[PDB]
Amino acid sequence: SSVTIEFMHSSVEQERQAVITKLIEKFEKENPSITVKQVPVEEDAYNTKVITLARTGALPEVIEVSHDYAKVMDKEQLLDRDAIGEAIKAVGEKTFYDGILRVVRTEDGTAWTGVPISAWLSGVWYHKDVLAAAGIKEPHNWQQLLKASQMLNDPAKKHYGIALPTAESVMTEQAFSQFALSGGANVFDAQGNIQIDTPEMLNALAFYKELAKNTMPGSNDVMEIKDAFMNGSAPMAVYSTYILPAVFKEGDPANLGFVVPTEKSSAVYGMVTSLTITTGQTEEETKAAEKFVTWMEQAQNASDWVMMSPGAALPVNKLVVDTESWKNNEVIKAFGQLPYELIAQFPNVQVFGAVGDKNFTRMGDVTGSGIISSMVHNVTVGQQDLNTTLSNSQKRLTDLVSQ
Ligand SMILES: [Mg+2]
Ligand SMILES: [Mg+2]
Ligand SMILES: [Mg+2]
Repeated sequence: SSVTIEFMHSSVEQERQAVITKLIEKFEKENPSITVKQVPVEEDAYNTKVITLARTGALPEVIEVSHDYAKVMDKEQLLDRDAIGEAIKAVGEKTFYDGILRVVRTEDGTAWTGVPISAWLSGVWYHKDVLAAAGIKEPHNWQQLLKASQMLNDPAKKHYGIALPTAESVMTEQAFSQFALSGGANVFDAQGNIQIDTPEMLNALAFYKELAKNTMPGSNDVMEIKDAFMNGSAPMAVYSTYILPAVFKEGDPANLGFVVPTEKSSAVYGMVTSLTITTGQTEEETKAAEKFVTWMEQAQNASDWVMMSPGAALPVNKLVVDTESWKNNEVIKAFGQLPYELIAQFPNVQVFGAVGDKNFTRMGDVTGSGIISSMVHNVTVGQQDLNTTLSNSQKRLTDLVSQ
């Protein structure tokens, strides 16, 4: 037959639009019955475009979504869970690495919010030569990580042991999360209730405060973290995997190391990018949406999507590492075993709101308020009282979603 469907994505850069354009041409050649239209919309405009086209019923059939925004559309019942589950069933539930399907799970835990295609990770990076010269082995817990930051802290030379995020932004909530989660604390419990005033969270908030005693003074934003790790003022830094292209361009790839904040468990933060399928479409469009999403999970197709950001974007599909576009990539080859060590950390992906097989959509309102990040900002930058800040934050949190 014939049907035209739309693929909405966040690639406004002309370099990545050409990769997607080449992918659509290949898919259309192998499926002359289907036509795929590009809808490139930047990430700052993504939300306002989606809710507009949804109100008018003009939602694109396939949409690239992060796992946090996929919960927003699923909360509004804009996602076809049946078509998404059918696509994952076709690709194979075990074609994805361990720990990737769990984060994109729905609140009731019955289905998924999208078919994952990539993910970037965040953790504590370090210069191997600095730690190896000082006799500091790779930390295996909080205490060893905090000690290493204390030996490497030298405010007399404007040198700091670790670059730790402290600004009122989503990154600080991200950085604090892998310490809160490694300590066994989540914003939500198994029943979906918000509860952050707990001994496990207070312990992680106290350690983040202690680790913040070895960072740059003031409010540290994403740019200050990157510059501090790049210029040598901080041998350790909490950053996303996007530090890999920066190190490949202006640094030393063989000098980059990675440690996972560990205490009660091992916690690495990750944002999973998925190809979701929307509701309100004809049966011909839905089956064509399943076909394109499944076709995108093939070896060369998923690798072509992941390699639009070499090093930073990591393959959640197990078929990519065997593809030639990945194995001979200069950025991948430069970092040696680090991209695979990062891939091996997928089972340790822990994010706020994901409690077991359930990721609660209510975390979107928590992150959108900045309450967690402002709490860390007040405890570290403001030196405000630990317990009153935690309890007050829990009060606004309950006040937010009980209103
Ligand atoms: Mg600052
Ligand atoms: Mg390591
Ligand atoms: Mg339609």
